[PDB]
Amino acid sequence: SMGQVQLQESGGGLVQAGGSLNLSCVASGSSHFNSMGWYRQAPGKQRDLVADISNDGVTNYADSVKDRFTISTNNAKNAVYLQMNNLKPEDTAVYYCNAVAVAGRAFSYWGQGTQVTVSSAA
Amino acid sequence: FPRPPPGKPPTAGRPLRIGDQLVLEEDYDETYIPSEQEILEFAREIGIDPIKEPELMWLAREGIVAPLPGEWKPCQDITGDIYYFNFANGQSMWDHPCDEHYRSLVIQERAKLS
Repeated sequence: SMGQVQLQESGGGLVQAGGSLNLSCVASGSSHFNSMGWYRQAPGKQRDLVADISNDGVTNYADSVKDRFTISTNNAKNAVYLQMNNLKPEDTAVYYCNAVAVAGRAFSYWGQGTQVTVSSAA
Repeated sequence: FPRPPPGKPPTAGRPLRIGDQLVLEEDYDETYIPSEQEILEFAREIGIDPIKEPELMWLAREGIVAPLPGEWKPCQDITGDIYYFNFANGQSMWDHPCDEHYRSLVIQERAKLS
């Protein structure tokens, strides 16, 4: 191809504590990725893994999001998704999608980032 | 026991998890091909001017997908950064361990073509 693969994110927004949100990311082209993951970063903090998924469905979750977040892919649409239930204000961050392909060198691609804002409840 | 290099970076198929680190394994069922834009960027990273020295571009095409020698493996830290770990001696670096070699090949080939 001529242009690099681009990860287009969507689904960030505003929610009250306890509400639900959904993230989506679609990769341009028809590339096959070894790994796809979601990372998040609050200002002044390190970017941290939220959840990643291998090409055959094996998932890893951060301890703080297990049983609340769920990652899935539709490789036919070159898409990865993140379901987020019971959101807490500490989940507020810019969320980034990552896709990694390997051909000797590892090729790592990143989405533009979308912000999830969880306010306090009541 | 893979760990990323100190500090921040300077801007089968399934991965294998060791600790919180991810060892990225090659998938033999497909062949990833990087875009031309990436090949040009890699060309400039190893000293090629693609506009002025197109005759050197074949070295960027070979070097960009160069297999990792020995027991080097690409890894991913908990922040998502890519690094390379030598499972033979525990050495870690941010760059592809063949990039320096291809920088030197670019230099030799440039002189070979005057």
